[PDB]
Amino acid sequence: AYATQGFNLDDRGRRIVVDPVTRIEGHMRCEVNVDANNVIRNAVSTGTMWRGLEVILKGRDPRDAWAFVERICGVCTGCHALASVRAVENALDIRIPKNAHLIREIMAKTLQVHDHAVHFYHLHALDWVDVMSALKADPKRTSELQQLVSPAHPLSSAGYFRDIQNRLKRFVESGQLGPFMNGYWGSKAYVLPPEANLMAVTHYLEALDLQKEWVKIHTIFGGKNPHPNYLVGGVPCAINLDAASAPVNMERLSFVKARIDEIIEFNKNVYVPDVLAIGTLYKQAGWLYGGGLAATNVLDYGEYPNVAYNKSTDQLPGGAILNGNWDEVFPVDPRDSQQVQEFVSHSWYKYADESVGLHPWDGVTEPNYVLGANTKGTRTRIEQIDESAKYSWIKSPRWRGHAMEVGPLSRYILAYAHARSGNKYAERPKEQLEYSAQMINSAIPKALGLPETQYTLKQLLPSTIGRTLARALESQYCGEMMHSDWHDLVANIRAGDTATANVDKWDPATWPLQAKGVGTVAAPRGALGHWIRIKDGRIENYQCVVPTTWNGSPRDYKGQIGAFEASLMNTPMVNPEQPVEILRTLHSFDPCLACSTH
Amino acid sequence: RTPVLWLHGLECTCCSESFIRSAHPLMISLDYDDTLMAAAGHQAEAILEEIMTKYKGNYILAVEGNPPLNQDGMSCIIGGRPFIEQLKYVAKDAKAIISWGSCASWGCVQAAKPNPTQATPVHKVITDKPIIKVPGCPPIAEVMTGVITYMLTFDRIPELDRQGRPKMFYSQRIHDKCYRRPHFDAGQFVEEWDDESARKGFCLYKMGCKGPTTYNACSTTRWNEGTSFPIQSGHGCIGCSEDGFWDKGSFYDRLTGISQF
Ligand code: SF4
Ligand code: F3S
Ligand SMILES: [Cl-]
Ligand SMILES: [Mg+2]
Repeated sequence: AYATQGFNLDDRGRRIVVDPVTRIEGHMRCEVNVDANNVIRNAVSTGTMWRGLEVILKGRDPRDAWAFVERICGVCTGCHALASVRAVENALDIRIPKNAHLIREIMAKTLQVHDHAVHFYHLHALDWVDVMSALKADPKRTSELQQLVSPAHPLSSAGYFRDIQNRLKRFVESGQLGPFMNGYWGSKAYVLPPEANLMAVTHYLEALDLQKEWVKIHTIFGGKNPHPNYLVGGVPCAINLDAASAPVNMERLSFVKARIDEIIEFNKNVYVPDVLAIGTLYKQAGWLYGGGLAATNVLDYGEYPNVAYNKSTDQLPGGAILNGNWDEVFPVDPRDSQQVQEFVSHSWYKYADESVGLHPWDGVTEPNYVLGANTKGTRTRIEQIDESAKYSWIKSPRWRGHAMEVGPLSRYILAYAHARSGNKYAERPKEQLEYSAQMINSAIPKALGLPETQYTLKQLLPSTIGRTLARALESQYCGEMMHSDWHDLVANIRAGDTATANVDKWDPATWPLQAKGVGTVAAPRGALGHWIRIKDGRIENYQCVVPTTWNGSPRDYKGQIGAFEASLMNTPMVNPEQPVEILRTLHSFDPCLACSTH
Repeated sequence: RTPVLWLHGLECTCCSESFIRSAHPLMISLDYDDTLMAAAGHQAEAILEEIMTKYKGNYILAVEGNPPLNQDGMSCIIGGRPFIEQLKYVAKDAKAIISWGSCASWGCVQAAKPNPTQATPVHKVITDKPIIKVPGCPPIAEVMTGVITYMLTFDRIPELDRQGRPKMFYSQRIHDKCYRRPHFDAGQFVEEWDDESARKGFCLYKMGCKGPTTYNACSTTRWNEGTSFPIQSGHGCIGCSEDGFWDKGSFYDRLTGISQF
């Protein structure tokens, strides 16, 4: 047993293993220990895959790098391409034209919406929603609930809900339950009434239908989704407004705006209201577990500047908060060797000296798969992993030595802190947060006949509910932003600026003989960076530190735990053989394990 | 009905994401897919084993990603064991095996030089089963659903080319019906990004387009319900459906001997 970051870790209790963790991207194992009353007292995050993409890049052309690193992940597709082109542009002192900037921002914000909404409905919802209880719902009373939760949503009739319920009952009676087979349905961990469950299942189906339209924005600008094309120096999608021969003309831009408008409707009428409703009911049940590090230490690089290349105009302004002091946002510099560092003390890699964290410009990725002395099982048949030694393919990133949570919640905490200190670019997330708190505390309880509560944003936000809420709010904000970006794009083109690529430094004969650069992105899951060194036209070093690397990290040299492990601590389980609460909290980070290990 | 069991090795999950973009069709009992299942851990593992017994030699195994042979196979761990062990176990009683995407078909990005995990395509590990390769990074959504639909309608694998790819989707090179072909035929090329030629949609050969040596349905079926494809949106094909495309030189280096095409 030992104490770290206010958490009293203890492994003497009953060990529980979850391998595979399902409804994530990629491969993860989780182990916990519970006390005599089934409360988690120890938690162990293991990334169970590695591909070695950083080493594969060595010796290749920096201009090709984006396509390789894009294949780190097909879920957060393109965010690695963006980080890569930004890193190469930073190394080579390349400034992209306005239209390329706006198109990249539209693509980024489209990914944010798609990733957030599909995650919630496709992967997260079943941790909160009992699908078998939806079968016991009254279609009339489900229709009445839909009017209270979101009056503007047109899909609301009793008959609409009744038809959905029948096809669910048919699928269920078939005997082929498919993805619902052997679920944890009927656990006391589920608290929603039948009508709220049927409503959620219905919106699941709407989300899965509509998500294929949203990504057509990537297809226009980038050729395909997943894995749209990017370009060092700009975008490949050249413009000619008024002709059908260029990649982008007015008709294609009108198509993009139609897709954006659809996104705005879905976020405000379906997604945000559902999360507010589910959040309220779980708050009423007292389920405010899962805060972990969000209560103390959060980080994001900052993103979406109003004015290209002017970080003071970031619409999701970043930095670092420590010790839960929201009145003091520290600035974060990706270039500073004493700020972002990665340890491998408890990871399956080796450094010359593993008591030191390496800034990614000096990063090293040399595998070392070895299991500690206290392992139960063998090298190829693990029964119980030994977290006192090396236990994950994920490295351990820290900021000035501190363990941080990253992601939409971190961004929303940072935005709120910035707004409090006078920042005028964070007004919208602040408004969203205050609206959401009033709904969760007062308006929704009033409408459902529940007691009003008085939780502050400082109490609500650092929780699994809060982490889920911030994602939905971020989706809404991203759709609003890209709607504005679209207008600015069309206005700039109509005024006569059609430029999409700066090719002045395309030829490697123009490059400095050595250079280093960093590109950062506010990716869906948090703070993404790519650090590159270029020597004689080739990649000399390429290191990625990815949001799920931060959140899913194993312990560091000092033994400090990362966000996943912290978030599971101190949580009761209804039934230690059913990982309902573990999955609910882990899924609130939207874990991407391929991203985490690359 | 024939169940489809979907396994995941070393992968980025693009093929799974592509599959859910299909418009036509939007049939199976997807009784195992780790990315979708309600159950986790031991309960997910148990679901897998019940289906294999009940439908012996009458389920389809679909594989996304690939197995690593380095690190004693523990660079991809499922249920505390190497992925290759799960792959071989499930393959043994499958009626047919689908290798989704370039990862399962050939290796894809993790198999690019120097391949630190010795990632190996499915057909090099499973050698005694009917396999179909569906390459691409990822494949087109309608190609993936088209393959499954054929197999479920007809209870057999469709006609394959010598490389194991379905002729119904991989018989043509991109360059055969690419809409920029008349420009290629007239010597009309982009030379620099966003040049006048690029704004007129001229051929991308001199910008590195690998369409002339790449078999896929991208120029006709196109992507995301026929919205666009790489070339239409202005970037050359990078060859993503062809074996070893990451190690065929820079994506921006042109093919040699233009007259061949
Ligand atoms: S080289 Fe590429 S862009 Fe040109 S016609 Fe062939 S496939 Fe199309
Ligand atoms: S890069 Fe791939 S998606 Fe098609 S146009 Fe070329 S085969
Ligand atoms: Cl390949
Ligand atoms: Mg890394």
